[PDB]
Amino acid sequence: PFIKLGPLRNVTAEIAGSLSAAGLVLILALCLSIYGSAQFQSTPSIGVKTLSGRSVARDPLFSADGWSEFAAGFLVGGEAGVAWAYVCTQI
Amino acid sequence: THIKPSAQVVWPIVGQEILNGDVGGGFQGIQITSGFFQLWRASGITSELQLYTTAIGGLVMAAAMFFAGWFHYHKAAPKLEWFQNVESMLNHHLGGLLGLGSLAWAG
Amino acid sequence: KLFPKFSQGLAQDPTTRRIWYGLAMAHDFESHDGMTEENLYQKIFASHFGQLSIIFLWTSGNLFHVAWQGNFEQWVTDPVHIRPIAHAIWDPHFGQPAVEAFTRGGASGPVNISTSGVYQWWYTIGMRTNQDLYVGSVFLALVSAIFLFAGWLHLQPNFQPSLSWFKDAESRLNHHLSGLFGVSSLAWTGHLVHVAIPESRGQHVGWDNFLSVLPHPQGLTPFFTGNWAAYAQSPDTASHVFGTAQGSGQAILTFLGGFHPQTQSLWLTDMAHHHLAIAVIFIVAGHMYRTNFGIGHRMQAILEAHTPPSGSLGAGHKGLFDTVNNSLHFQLGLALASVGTITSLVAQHMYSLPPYAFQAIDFTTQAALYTHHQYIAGFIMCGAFAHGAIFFIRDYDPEQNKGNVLARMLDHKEALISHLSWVSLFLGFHTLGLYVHNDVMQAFGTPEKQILIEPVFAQWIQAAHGKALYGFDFLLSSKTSAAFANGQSLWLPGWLDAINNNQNSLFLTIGPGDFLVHHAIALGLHTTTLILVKGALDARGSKLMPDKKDFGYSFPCDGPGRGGTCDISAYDAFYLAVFWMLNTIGWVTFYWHWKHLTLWQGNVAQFDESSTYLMGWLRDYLWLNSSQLINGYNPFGMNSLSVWAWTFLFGHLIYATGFMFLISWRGYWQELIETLVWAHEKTPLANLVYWKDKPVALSIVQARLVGLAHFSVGYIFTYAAFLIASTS
Amino acid sequence: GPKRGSLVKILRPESYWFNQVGKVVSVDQSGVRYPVVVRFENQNYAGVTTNNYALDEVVAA
Amino acid sequence: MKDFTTYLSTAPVIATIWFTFTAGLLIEINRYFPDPLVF
Amino acid sequence: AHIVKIYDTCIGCTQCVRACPLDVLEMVPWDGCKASQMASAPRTEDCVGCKRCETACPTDFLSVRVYLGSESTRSMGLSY
Amino acid sequence: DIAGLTPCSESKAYAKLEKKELKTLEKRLKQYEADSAPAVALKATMERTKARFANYAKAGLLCGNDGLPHLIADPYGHAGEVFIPTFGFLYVAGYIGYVGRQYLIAVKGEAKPTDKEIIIDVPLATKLAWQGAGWPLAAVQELQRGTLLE
Amino acid sequence: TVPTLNPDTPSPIFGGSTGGLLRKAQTEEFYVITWEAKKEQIFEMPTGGAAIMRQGPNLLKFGKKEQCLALTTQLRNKFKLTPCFYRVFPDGKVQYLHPADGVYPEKVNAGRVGANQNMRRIGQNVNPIKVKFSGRMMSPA
Ligand SMILES: CC1=C(/C=C/C(C)=C/C=C/C(C)=C\C=C\C=C(C)\C=C\C=C(C)\C=C\C2=C(C)CCCC2(C)C)C(C)(C)CCC1
Ligand SMILES: CC1=C(/C=C/C(C)=C\C=C\C(C)=C\C=C\C=C(C)\C=C/C=C(C)/C=C/C2=C(C)CCCC2(C)C)C(C)(C)CCC1
Ligand code: SF4
Ligand code: SF4
Ligand code: SF4
Repeated sequence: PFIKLGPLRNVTAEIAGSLSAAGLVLILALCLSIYGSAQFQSTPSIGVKTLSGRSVARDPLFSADGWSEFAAGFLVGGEAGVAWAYVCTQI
Repeated sequence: THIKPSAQVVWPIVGQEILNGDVGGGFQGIQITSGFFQLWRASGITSELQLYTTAIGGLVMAAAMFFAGWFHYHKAAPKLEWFQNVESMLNHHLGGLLGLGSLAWAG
Repeated sequence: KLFPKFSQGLAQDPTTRRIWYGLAMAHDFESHDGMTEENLYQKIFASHFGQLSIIFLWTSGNLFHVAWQGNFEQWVTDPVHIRPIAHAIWDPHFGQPAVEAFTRGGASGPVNISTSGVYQWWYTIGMRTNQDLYVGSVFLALVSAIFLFAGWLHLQPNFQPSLSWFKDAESRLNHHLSGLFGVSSLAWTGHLVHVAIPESRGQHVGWDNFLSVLPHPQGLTPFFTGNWAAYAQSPDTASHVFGTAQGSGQAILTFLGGFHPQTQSLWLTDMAHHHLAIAVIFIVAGHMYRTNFGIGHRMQAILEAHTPPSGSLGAGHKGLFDTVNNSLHFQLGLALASVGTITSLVAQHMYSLPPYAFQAIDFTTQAALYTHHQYIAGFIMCGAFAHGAIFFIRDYDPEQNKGNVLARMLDHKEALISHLSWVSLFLGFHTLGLYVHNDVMQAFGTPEKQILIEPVFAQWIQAAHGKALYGFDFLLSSKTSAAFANGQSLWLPGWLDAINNNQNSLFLTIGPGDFLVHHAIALGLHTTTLILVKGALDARGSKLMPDKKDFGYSFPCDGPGRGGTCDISAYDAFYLAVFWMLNTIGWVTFYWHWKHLTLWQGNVAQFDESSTYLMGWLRDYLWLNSSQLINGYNPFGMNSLSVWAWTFLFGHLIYATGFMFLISWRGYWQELIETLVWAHEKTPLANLVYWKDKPVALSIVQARLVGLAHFSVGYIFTYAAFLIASTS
Repeated sequence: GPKRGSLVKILRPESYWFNQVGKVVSVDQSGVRYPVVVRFENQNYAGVTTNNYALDEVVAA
Repeated sequence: MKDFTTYLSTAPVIATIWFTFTAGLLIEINRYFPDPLVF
Repeated sequence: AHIVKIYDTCIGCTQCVRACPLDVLEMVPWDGCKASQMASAPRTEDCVGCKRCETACPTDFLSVRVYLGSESTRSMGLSY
Repeated sequence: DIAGLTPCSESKAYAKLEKKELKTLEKRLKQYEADSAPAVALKATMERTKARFANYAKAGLLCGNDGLPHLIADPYGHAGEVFIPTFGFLYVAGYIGYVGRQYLIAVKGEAKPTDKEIIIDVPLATKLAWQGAGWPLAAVQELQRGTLLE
Repeated sequence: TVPTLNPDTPSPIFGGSTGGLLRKAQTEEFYVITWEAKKEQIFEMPTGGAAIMRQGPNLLKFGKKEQCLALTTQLRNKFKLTPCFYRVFPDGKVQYLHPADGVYPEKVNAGRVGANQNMRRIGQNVNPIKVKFSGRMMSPA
C-alpha cells in the first residue's frame, strides 16, 4: 500500500511505505495489549467441546497469559515481517 | 425555433399581469414546459378546432368512467370469482390494451 | 465497583450506555451516590477553582503565542495597515502553495490573522512589547497554579468549610460588592491613571520606574484638598495622536463624551473617571448587610416586609429567603439570567461606543465579537431558564411558599403561557405577512405598493438623544431645553458631535427595513421565552401528567398510551428552546452584519432598500457576500480564504448530521445493531474477538442532546466562517 | 352518598375532570373507598368517559 | 334531500362555499378599487 | 431494573396484567374495591419499562406507574 | 416633514420611479401593433400604473430618499394610513370572533354539541351572522352584565 | 401445587433461522418453553420463520422472556392451548417462572402477597426536596 499511492509516490517512495506498514503493527500491539488489559481477570471462556461433542481441553486463545504472547507475536511478526517487503522490492 | 410554448394566460388584476411574459406569436403568457406542443405536432394536429374536439371527447370519457364506477358498485358489482380470473385478465390486458392500443395508434 | 465510581446503578449497566451516561452524569452532584449538602457545596467550590485555573491558563496561552509567534511590535508602530497575527501554524498536511498562501504579515511562515480584538485591547491598556506579554503570561500562569493549589487546599479536613459558612449570604454580598466590584475597579482605575494614560501620552511606565514618575504635575494635592477640578484642567487635544506626545494633555479625569477623533474610541480619561465613580458607589453600597458588627440589614426581614396591603400580591415574598438560600439552581438561574442580559448589554454598547483605540476600523474583529457575545448570551439565557424548572421540580417547598408571589405565579400560569402565545402568534403572523407582502410587490415590479412603516418611536428616541436628522426637536435636539442648557458645557459637545457622525456606529440611521427586523427579533424573544417559561411552570405537573415532578428534569416520555407523550419533560422543553435561541440570534446577527457591511461599503442605500423584503436578504446579503468565500479554491487555483471555506462546508456537514440524529430515532438503529451483533458472532476469525461492553443504540435523551450539539456547532462554525471570510 | 344522576364537581386535583362537572351513575353502599361512580360527556386522553371517586372528592352543585 | 342538504352543510363544503365568497369579495373590491395603501 | 408500583385507586379490571409482555404484574385479593382484587408487581427484575401496563389502565389518574430506573441486561431487552 | 422624509407629491426619486416602470412597459409595447390584444393590456397596465402613482401623490404619503412611500403609525397629517384601518380590523375580527362565540354557546346546550361543529346548523349561523353586526354594543353590555367570564 | 419437572422432549419441525440463540445462551441465561400440542399445526416463530408443531410434548429454546410471552399468548389465544415456561443457567441450573403459582397472573390465586403496592393517591406523594440526602425515590413513602 504505502509505496505507490503515497505523497512521495511521485519521486523516498518505498522507505516512505516501509516503516508506515511497521506502524499499524505497533498500534495493533497497543490495541491488542489494551484489548487484553480489560478482558481477562479469572480463567478462560470458549465452546469447550468439538463438533463430535466430547469435552476437549480449553484453548489458551482466551486467557491472562494468552493474548500477551499473541500481542508479542503481532509485534515481532509485524516489525520483522514489514522489513521483508522492502528488502525484496527495494534492496 | 422563435416561439416559446405557452398555454396559460393570467387575468389582469393584482399585478399578476406581469406573469404574462413575452412568449412570441403576438401572445402574452406563461411559458409551458409540459411538452404538449410537440405531442400535438407528433400526432399531426394542425389547428385548434381539433384540440377543442379532443377536449370535448375527454370530457365525455370522464362522464363514462364516472358512470362506470357508480354502475360497477351500485347496479352490477362483479363477484370474487370474477376478479380472480388472472389468466384472462393478463391475456386481455397484454393483447387488447397494449397490443391493439399500439396497433391502432400505429394506424 | 467500576467507573461510574459515583453511581452503582450506572456501573452495573452491561452495555455501552454505562459509558455515555458516565460522561453525562459527571458534574451532576445531587444525583451521585451517598451525597450530602456538605459534599455538594465543597465539590462546587473546588470546581469553581478548577474553572478559574483553566481560564487563567487559557488567557496566558493567548499572550504567550502573540508574544512568541506574533507581530505585536510591528502593529504598535503601524496599527492601520498591519493585520494582527494570532498564532503560527505548523501543518505537515499543507501543500507547497498552501505554505506560500498562509504567509501573511511579516511572518517567516504560515500565520493566522487575529480577529479577537485582543491587539487593540492590550495596546489601548498599555501593552507595548513582547516582554510585557511574556511577563503577563508568566504571572497569570502563576495565578493558575495558585488557583489549582487553592482547590486542593480547602479539600483537607482542617480547611473544609462548614455549610453555615456557605449559607452566609450577607457577608459574600458585602465582600463582592465592596471588594470584588469596588476595590478591583478602583485598582483598575489606578492602572489606567498610572500606566494606560501615560502610555497614551508617550511616556513608557514600567515596574522599575512607575514609583518614580508623576502622572500629574501637582499630583495628590487636589485629591486631599477637594480641588478635584484640577484633575480635569487640560484634556488631550482634538489633534492628539494616540501613543505619542503630539497634542497630549495632562488631565487624568474628565467627562468629555464622544471619541478620540483619530482612533475613534472613548477617552481614557472618561474611562478612568467612570471606573473610579462606580468604584465609590460599590464601596459605599457594599456596607449594607449585617455580619459580625450588629450594623446592617436583614435580607429575610426586607423580603418578608414587602407584602402589599389588600393581598394583591398574596403573602408577598415570605419564605423566599429559605427557598433561595436552600436552592442552588435558583441562584444559578438568577445568575445566568443577569449574566446573559449583561453579555448582550456589553455587545450592544461596545459596538456603538467602542472603547479601544483603532477598533471599529477593524471590521472583521467587530463583527466576530458582536456575533460572539450575542450567541454566548443566548446559550446562557437558555441555561438560566433550564435551572429555572430544575428548581421547580427538585427544590420547591409548596407548604413553605404558601400563597407567596411564587405559588401565585404557579397559580395563573395558563394566563402567562397563553398570553405569550398571543404575543408570539401576533408577531409571527403580521411580520411574516408584511415581509411576504413586501416580496410579492417587489416581484410584480411595484415596490411603491410596499408596506413600509417608519420607526417613529426609535427615531424619536434618537432625537431625544440629540441626532437632528429627523427634525423632531426634542430634549437634546432642541437648543431651548433645560436638558441641553444644563450639560452643554460638560460633555454634550463631544457627544452630539459623535451621534451625528453617521460614518460611526453610534445610533445608526433607522428606516422601514429596521422596523421589520426588530419585530422579527421580538418574535424571537417572546417565542423562546414561551418555550422556556412553559417548560419551567409545567415541570411539576400538567393535566396529561400530574406526577411529572416524581420523574425529574429529563425523561424520554411517559409512553405511547393516552395519545402519546414524546418530548414531555422540561429537559425537552429547553431542547426545543435552544432551536429558537439559535434562530433568533441568527436573525439578530444577520441584522447586525449587513447594516454594518453596507455602512463600510459606502452605500447604506443598499440596506434601506433590500432589507424591506426577504429576497433582499437572500440575494443582497447571502448570495453577494459569499462570492469570495466559495471561491477560496476552484479547479483553476487557490487563495487565502481556504480555511474558512473548508470550515464553511465542515459546518454544513455537522449541521446535516444533526438532522440525522434529530429525525430518525432508536427502534430503527437498535434493530440495525441487532442484526450486526448476530453478524459478528457467526463471522469466523472475527469470532475470536468479542466485546466487553454490549453494543446498544444511544438513548432518546442521548439522541436529543447529540442532535442539538451537532446542530449548534454547525450553526456557529458555518456563520463564523461566513462572517469572517466576508468581512475580511 | 350523592343521589343518582346529580350534577357533581370533582375536587381530586390529579383528575382529568378536576373542577369540572359529571353525573353520578351509582354510589356503592359497601366498605369500598371510591364508591361514587361518575360519568362525563367529554373523554380524557386515555379514551375513558367514567371514573370512581371518594365522598370527599365530590360536591353536588 | 334532507340528507343531501346536511352534506352541503358539512364542515369542508361550507368552508369552501364560504371562502370562494370572501375571496371573490376581496378580488372584486381590488378590481374597481385597484392598488390600495390607504382605505 | 425499573420500578413498577400499583396505587390504591386500582379497580382490578386486570387489563394491566393481561397486557404485559414480560409477566411482571399479578392480581391479589383485597378489601378496598368493588371487584375485591388489586394489582401487584412482584417481578420487576424482569420489567422492561415498555409502558403497555400504563396504556392499559382505565383509572384517572392511572393506578399503575412505571418509574424507569437502573438498567440491567433484562430491562434493556437484550437477546445477545 | 415627519422624520425629515419628503412628501410623495413633490419628491424626485418617487417621480423617477414613475418614469422607470412606465419606460419598462413602453420598451415592450414597441414589439406589438396598436390594434393587437397585448398592446391593450400593456397600455391599460401603464394607464393603471401611472394612475396608481398619481393617487398616492393626491393621498399625500411621505416618500423617503429611497423613492418609496413610508407610513406613519401614531397620531394628524396621516390618520388614514394606519389609525382608521386599525379599527376596521378590530371590528371585523371582533365580528367573526363574537359570531363564533354566539354559535358555540348556542349549540352547547343540545345533548351532543360536537355534531354541530361538523354538520353546522347553517340557518342558526346565518341568523347569528347578522346579529354579530352590532357586536361591540353587545360585547360591552355582556362585560357589564357579567356573563362574559367563567 | 407442584412446579413442572424439566425432562428431555423433542422440539417441533424447523429448517432453522438466524433470529435464534447466540453467545448470551452460552455465558448468560437462555429460556425454555413446554406444552402439549394436540395435533400438528403451524405457528409464527417470534424470532422469524414458519415452523410446524408436533403432537405430544414440545419444547423450544429462546434467549429472552418476551420471545416466550409473545409465543405463549400466540399459543394461548389462537390454538387455545396452555404452556408452562422457565429459565436456564449455563452451569446446569433452572428457574421455574410461569405460571409461578400454577394460576396465570390475570385471574386471582390465594398465596401471592402484594409487592410495590402504594396505599395512597399519587398526588398524595411528597415533593422531591423531602427526598434528598438519601438513595431513595419519590413513590416509596
Ligand atoms: C392606539 C394605537 C396604538 C396603541 C395601542 C395600545 C398601546 C394598545 C394597548 C392595549 C391593551 C393594553 C389591551 C388590553 C387588553 C386586555 C384584555 C383583558 C383583553 C380582553 C379581550 C377579550 C375578553 C375579548 C373577547 C372577545 C370579543 C369581545 C369578541 C371576539 C370573541 C372574544 C371572546 C375573543 C398604536 C401606537 C399601536 C397604533 C396607533 C393607535
Ligand atoms: C487583564 C490583563 C492582563 C492581566 C492583568 C492582571 C491579572 C493584573 C493583576 C494585578 C496587578 C498588576 C496588580 C498591581 C497592584 C499594585 C499595588 C496594589 C501597589 C501598591 C503600592 C503601594 C506603595 C501602596 C501602598 C499603600 C498606601 C500608600 C496607603 C494605603 C495602603 C496601601 C498598602 C495600599 C495581562 C496584562 C496579563 C494581559 C492583558 C490584560
Ligand atoms: S418517545 Fe419514542 S417512545 Fe417515548 S413515546 Fe414518543 S415515541 Fe413512543
Ligand atoms: S389496570 Fe389499573 S386497574 Fe386494571 S388492574 Fe392494572 S391497575 Fe388495577
Ligand atoms: S412496563 Fe411493560 S413490562 Fe414493565 S411492567 Fe408495565 S408492562 Fe410489564
